[PDB]
Amino acid sequence: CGPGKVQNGSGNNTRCCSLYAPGKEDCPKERCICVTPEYHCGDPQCKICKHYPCQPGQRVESQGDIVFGFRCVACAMGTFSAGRDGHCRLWTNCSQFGFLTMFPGNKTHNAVCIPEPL
Amino acid sequence: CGPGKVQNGSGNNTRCCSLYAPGKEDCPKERCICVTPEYHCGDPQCKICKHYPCQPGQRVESQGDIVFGFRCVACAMGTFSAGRDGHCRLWTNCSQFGFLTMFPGNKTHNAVCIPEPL
Amino acid sequence: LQLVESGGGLVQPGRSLKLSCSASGFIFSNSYMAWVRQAPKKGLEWVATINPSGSRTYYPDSVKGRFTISRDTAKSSLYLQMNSLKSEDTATYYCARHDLSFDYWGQGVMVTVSSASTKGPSVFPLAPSSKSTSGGTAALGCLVKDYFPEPVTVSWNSGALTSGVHTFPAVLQSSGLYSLSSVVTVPSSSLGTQTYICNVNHKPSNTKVDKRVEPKSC
Amino acid sequence: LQLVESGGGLVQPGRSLKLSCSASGFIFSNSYMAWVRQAPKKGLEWVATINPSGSRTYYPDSVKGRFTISRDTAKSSLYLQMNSLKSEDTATYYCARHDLSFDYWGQGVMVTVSSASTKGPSVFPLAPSSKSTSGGTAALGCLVKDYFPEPVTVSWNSGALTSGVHTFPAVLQSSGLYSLSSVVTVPSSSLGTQTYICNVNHKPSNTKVDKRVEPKSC
Amino acid sequence: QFTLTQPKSVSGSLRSTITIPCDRSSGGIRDSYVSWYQQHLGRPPLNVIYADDQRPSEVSDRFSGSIDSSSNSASLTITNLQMDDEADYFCQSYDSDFDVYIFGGGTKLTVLGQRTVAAPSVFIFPPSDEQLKSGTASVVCLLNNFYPREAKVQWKVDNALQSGNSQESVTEQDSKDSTYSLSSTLTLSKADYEKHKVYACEVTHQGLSSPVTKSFNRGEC
Amino acid sequence: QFTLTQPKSVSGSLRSTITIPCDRSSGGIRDSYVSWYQQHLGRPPLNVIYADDQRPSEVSDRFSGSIDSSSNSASLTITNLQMDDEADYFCQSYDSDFDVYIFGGGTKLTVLGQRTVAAPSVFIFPPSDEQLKSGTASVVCLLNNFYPREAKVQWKVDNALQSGNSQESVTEQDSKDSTYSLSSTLTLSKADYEKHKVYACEVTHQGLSSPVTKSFNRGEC
Repeated sequence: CGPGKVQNGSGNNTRCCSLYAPGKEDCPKERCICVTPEYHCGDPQCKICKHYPCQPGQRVESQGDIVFGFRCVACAMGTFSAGRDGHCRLWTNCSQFGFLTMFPGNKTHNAVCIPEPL
Repeated sequence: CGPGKVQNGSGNNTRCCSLYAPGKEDCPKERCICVTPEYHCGDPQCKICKHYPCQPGQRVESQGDIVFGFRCVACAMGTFSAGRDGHCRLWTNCSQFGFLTMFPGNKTHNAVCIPEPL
Repeated sequence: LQLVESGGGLVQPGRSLKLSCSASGFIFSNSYMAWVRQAPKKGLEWVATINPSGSRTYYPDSVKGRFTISRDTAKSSLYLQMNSLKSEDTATYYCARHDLSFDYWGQGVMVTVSSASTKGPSVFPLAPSSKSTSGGTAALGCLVKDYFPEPVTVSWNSGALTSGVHTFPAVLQSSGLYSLSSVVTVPSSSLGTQTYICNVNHKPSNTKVDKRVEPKSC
Repeated sequence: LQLVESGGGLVQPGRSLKLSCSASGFIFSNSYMAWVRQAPKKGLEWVATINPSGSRTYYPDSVKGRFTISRDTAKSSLYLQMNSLKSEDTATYYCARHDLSFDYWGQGVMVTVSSASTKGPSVFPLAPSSKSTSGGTAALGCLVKDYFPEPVTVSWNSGALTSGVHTFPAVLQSSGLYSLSSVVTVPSSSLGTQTYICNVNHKPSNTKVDKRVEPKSC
Repeated sequence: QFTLTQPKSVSGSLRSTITIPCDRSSGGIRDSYVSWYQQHLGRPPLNVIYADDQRPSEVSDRFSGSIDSSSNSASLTITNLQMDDEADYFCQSYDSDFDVYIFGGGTKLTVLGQRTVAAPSVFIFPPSDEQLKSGTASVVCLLNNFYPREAKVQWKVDNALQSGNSQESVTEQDSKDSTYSLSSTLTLSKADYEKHKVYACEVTHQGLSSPVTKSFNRGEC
Repeated sequence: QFTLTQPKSVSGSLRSTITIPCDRSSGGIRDSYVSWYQQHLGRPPLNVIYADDQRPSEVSDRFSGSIDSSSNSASLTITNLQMDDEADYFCQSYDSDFDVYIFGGGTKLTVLGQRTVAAPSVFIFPPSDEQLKSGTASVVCLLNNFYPREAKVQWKVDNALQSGNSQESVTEQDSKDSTYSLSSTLTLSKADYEKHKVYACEVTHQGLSSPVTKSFNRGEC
């Protein structure tokens, strides 16, 4: 999964967890996302990964406080999703990376880039 | 600040705390990086942002486990910083974005890009 | 894991009760916990949700504003403060834990919200056919009608007659009173010579009846 | 927030003590916690740091290898296992919490590392000038010299004389023994007729002295 | 938004695949936990599946769940049906924050036995004179020792089919002959009872070659 | 690591502004952090500032901190000085993981009260014959009821200035006349005491027009 994050499960139950921010409070702990595409946490603790595919320009909202129900809501403004996985990835700001942007991007699609012509 | 991350503070104490909070309440939100240029977290929890400017080709290391002391160390290999803020931003790989690289870049300066001659 | 419900019983319309569910058995405060009810002979109806912290309460509908769920780690107890009770709230109430999905459940506690109060039954004969052909089987019985609350007990000949006896489940009538029948099948040739007495006890009303049942005459 | 230090006292050179700091008051295990010391009349010297989990410790220098800091949530107590004590470790020791920056502090516990032993003082007169001009002010007193440990009490005429009395703070001499003076300013015309007695009690050594002070003669 | 539907009952042979369908009923959220629970006698429900599959321990591998169709269609499959699998089966769902928690209406699973010739002995009892004095008349029909459970008991009073004025009670299955017995009680006022002549109980059951009628005329002996 | 130097003291009038400069000294990373702690009587330190400014609650807005110069130079500013602000002030520092935590040497802030309310009454006491029998001689000089605290008390024995063989004690300020009193004790061996003749205490203070000497000759009356 990743070096500074916690691998848990295998196959389709493959997920990665962040430190439980043990600081204090009781808000939550071990916020985990699942790695396998179109698979999402089924419980708030993400004990098991469930299957609920979306379409392009949509994310997967998950209401419920013990077992999740799933609503395939559209992508927020400033984000995109070009797959069935249903995750709102942030736009690639070409300007801060080195390039200009040829097409700005939308909910369906991320931005492509144009340069410096010298 | 950002859509999938947590704004905290105002003016010079601005904070882009990531780690969301599982959309909870008074959770122990952490992992914050001040957005104000040349301002850096003063405590590990980043309760307050402090002022410690660097020069180009340097980052701000912050040793201490309750209150930070600051060392203006040079930029790591593979990174750059062209400002006094003291943050090691990663190099812009033109190849994965669409273009070739005209000048490769160094600690002082990021890469520039020469596309595909049309 | 063990969950034990308590605090159910008979209550007037418009009154209140508090159910308790004692637990330990697992990680009480470290899990969610549910209330679910069921009218006898009918389906399961989900009733309550309590946050493991106890900070937030989630309710369905027909009881929202009237019921209440809360927790106290002291003795791992739940808190169903049921108010303004109606006849439709009559049911077996079960506790359990939403954790992942209703992990373990209790035996349930019965809540009865009824108007008609304690009443003893009348005992009527179900008489064997007088015209029964000798050499076959005859049926006879006792109808124990119009009682509240449950239960009633029925034996035949002080428990000496048990073969061929069927004592039916009680049925709640639209009057709010229970009625049940007990029958026994016997040789038709015994009808003139063997006595058949049903012994009925409705202990909630102090009503005890021995009813001799025989062929009706003219 | 309340922090209470304890476990200080008088200890021989080369010995050991354990200080405790009781807290609650805030979020003990949910914060850092410091030890700081101060010789009476001198500056603050930072002494210790324990990680909120208690996994790691941080110290300065003059006590590294000799002292120790740890925590036990049981009663929110700190653990200053001070070993191989020297005269330079004599000080008031304070607990507090590095959290953001020494949030709250205790009243401190005094540690005294001394080869000196319980010794009673000698009481010497500070005699008023015999040649004092009548109509002015004369001064007289008692010098309470060479005692250990603190404290000594001084009254004049059994507490009946209090105006013009100055009883000075004790001074630690280079011998390791304390010395203090008590003085009073009186009318020079009273020197022939009013008796002046300082009443000295050094309770740690069982030493009680009444000293009459008057003009020296020839 | 709250909805959930189940078939009233499903009957299958032993050692046969059993399918119990749970339908979203227009909820549209086909995929989420669709737990399956089993209730026997007057015992509490037992969790057979949470999370669509992953049967908790103890429950026999023969119980499996699947969420296919995605056209609203969870299902509980019992392969190799056993005699201890007789029970009402319930599906429960989510909307854990969409709004409310909800069970489906339950599905009754009945097992199989010797039922082809297991006909009821049928008896009719008139109301007693002592009951008629208190203003009410109860007419009782008894069906004794039959299998399967499915029977149709119809009351006729002077040819008119009676509906909504009778109640049935059925015994649980006998532990020796594996049969059921059923009592049906028709209740009328005395004034209603004295209007009519012919009282009849008609019994249709699989073991009877044609329906069996038991009847009496009021005021005869 | 080991640095942080503070001035010894300052005297400032009520309503004035006092700046206490905590010089980093070999600060290097002077901007790493700073805190100000306040100590009164034999009471514990009170945190006045952590984080360079952002005074914690309760402490009066009149206390403010700033880290300017960046040439190694934190400072604590007390505007509108009040009578309850008399105290030693300490600047705690950083190096939380550079090496070890460090504290400055403290700065004494005295208040200008009723200046020159009185000049010290100066008295000298020879050692007693009873003390001389035990082998030691203590010579005591008393300065009675003076303000301000700053006095210079010098011992002379046959013209020679004595240094390192005397100790002073000063009372805390009187609650009625607002003065201080001071005892200075010169300690010699009996053998040293009997060598010399003239014993003198010289007192320099602001309320005295020129230094006051009190003296005696050993063995006179």
